[PDB]
Amino acid sequence: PSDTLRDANQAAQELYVFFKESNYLREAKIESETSFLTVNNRPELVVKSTGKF
Amino acid sequence: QRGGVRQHLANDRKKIVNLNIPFFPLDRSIDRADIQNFREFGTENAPATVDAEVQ
Amino acid sequence: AKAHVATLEGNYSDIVLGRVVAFGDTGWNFKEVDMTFIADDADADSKTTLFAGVLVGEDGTPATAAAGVFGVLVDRKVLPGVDHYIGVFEPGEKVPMVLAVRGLTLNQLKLKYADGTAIDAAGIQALEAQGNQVTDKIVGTQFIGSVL
Amino acid sequence: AKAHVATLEGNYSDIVLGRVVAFGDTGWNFKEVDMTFIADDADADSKTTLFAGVLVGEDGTPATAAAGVFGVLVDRKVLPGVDHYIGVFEPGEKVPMVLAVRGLTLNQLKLKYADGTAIDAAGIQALEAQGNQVTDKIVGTQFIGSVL
Repeated sequence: PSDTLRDANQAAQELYVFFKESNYLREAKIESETSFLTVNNRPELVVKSTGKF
Repeated sequence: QRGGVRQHLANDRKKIVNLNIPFFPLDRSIDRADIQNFREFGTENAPATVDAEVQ
Repeated sequence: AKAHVATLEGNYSDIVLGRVVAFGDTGWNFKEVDMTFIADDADADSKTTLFAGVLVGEDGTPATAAAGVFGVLVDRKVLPGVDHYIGVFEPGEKVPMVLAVRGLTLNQLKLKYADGTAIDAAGIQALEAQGNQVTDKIVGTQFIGSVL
Repeated sequence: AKAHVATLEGNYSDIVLGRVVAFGDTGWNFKEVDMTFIADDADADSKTTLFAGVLVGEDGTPATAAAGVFGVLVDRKVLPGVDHYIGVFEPGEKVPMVLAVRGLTLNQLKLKYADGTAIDAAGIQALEAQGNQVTDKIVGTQFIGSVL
């Protein structure tokens, strides 16, 4: 999840984009958050080959 | 790390340039002597004419 | 005939990346000081040596050491592309300048001493005491030619 | 605080008051030479110091006295209201320049020597011998403050 109280334990989502325009009319900000992990469950099946020239 | 400080984005580039242009003249003149007594070279007898050289 | 060329890189929101905006007041973060714009020994047409991010002490004299660091100059007259002040002020003239002091997040890539040196650890630790965040951790950019 | 102000007075025709036009050839009056646009000791991409009216010899070098006077520099690149060529030519480079040497009604007041000194009598005679008129009959102008 996005690490935010609104959905701290809901189903995760690929990309969060927040646009927050500060009320007092002097600044504005853009925030974005994403978190993921990539897993290779079977490393035994990948073979690298060095080419000699 | 979750809960810590965030990150910030950068900006882009801008550039501007100016250039000049050249000039190319060309000219020719015509004189009396070039036509006085010379034939129209492309024919038997006809005298030379100014327009035949202007073209 | 090498062409006459002009460029620009960077904005205002690159030294200042965020505030603690106060409700009751909006000038809480900033302070005004009087600094010498054109060196008091150079000529009128000399361009000012001040640049955004140069450390300034309590008085209006940019510092070259850790012991005098107070704030960071963020005045609007010295931002990129603003230069039209050649010769406006006589040498030795003083102009009111704005300094970031407290309640701000500051990029340390652009903070520098008066001579162009980078900010050392002591300077950072002296600037954090005011209540400022010295980030680092900036993405940067890569332009055409890089594969990414 | 000073304000920024720029001024413009004078044109091409104020130096070349009159010209004899040859039916069969328009470039009869003028001749090209080559001149050092930026002094070899000038700082990187300085501003030139040539100006319209400076007397030069046939070699192209500005003249110091009568003997070195051959023509008058009248190129378009040095007219009062023109500014393009800053840093365009490297120091010590040379670029073709247009002179006017035959069949002209030349102003006497505008012509200058290399150092800015006014034109002497010997230079006037040398320039006249080429077949050019030097006349100082110029009305002038009055602008404001004086009841003409």
